[PDB]
Amino acid sequence: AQSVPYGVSQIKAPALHSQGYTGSNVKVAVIDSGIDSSHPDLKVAGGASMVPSETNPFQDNNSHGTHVAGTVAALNNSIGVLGVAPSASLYAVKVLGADGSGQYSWIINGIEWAIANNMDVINMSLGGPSGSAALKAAVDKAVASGVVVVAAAGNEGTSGSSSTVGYPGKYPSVIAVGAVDSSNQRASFSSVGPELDVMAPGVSIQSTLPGNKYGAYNGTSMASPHVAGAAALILSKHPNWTNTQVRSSLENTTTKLGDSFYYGKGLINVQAAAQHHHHHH
Amino acid sequence: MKTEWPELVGKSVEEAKKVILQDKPAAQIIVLPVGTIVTMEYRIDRVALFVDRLDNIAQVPRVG
Ligand SMILES: [Ca+2]
Ligand code: NA
Repeated sequence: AQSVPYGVSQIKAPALHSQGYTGSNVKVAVIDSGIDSSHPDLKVAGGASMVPSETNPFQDNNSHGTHVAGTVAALNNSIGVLGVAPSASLYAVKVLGADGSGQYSWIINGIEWAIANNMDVINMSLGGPSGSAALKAAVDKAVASGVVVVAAAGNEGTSGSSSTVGYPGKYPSVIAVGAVDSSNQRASFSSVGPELDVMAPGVSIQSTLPGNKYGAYNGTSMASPHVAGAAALILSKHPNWTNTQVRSSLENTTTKLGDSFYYGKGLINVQAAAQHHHHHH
Repeated sequence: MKTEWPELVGKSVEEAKKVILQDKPAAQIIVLPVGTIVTMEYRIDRVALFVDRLDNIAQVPRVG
């Protein structure tokens, strides 16, 4: 029997599934450590590796990209978990090696690959404390090209009145996602600041792991793919909506939580996002 | 319970590992280059150490 992880229910993805919309024909690049394409609860459509010493994007020697992928798009069937957008066309864009780290040029090469291959959505459950002009230019170009770009806000927690959102989440063109738990409380590690845009579940998130396994991970890495998967549901229902419109629909229909410094606009609600008329609940 | 080591910035990676393992003997330590991009999962058992090209600590070590 399949299980629906609590976070998929919490963002109201089942409301879209019951309307008949599951992300079909929407191309989502998971820019990450690869995706284990042998997992029976995932279908990987394509991909490419930018990691010079690990040339196979369908081998995930870390586990992180495979977990992120399952939150986006674990298959709707009688096993494992269910993804937010279980019919999405899932692309493994490997830019991190086994050790969980990548050079800026590798991430940029992956973003460029995604643009060149007409991805509709990019998820980047990744980050660092400094930006670069070339990194900003790559995400800006992806957004200018029509791609919805979503990233983890970072796991730096609070630091007085200072922003702790990392890059590329901190760039205006990228939707920075923080983490809440099942009670809608901000996770203590979730980064904070005026760049924090929306929140999604990021505590004890069950998803796919390599070698046909499942497990619960924590992090803004886990929150980000709920929003990338939500973008794919929205596009499957409104295939002509632009990235601008998808982004506004998610921002404009959140459930407001606390102060925006800590919570951004609040918890995404994909049921409300995918209606024509938007307001907060 | 100590979860950040700002006093280790500028020390060798060797001294950092020794100190962190005194405070948190079960720590899973990984050494990575500073100025890279990394996964954004949160692991209470992990301490990443970010080093410069001379193998000195270049960012405050913390749990996560
Ligand atoms: Ca399934
Ligand atoms: Na941003």
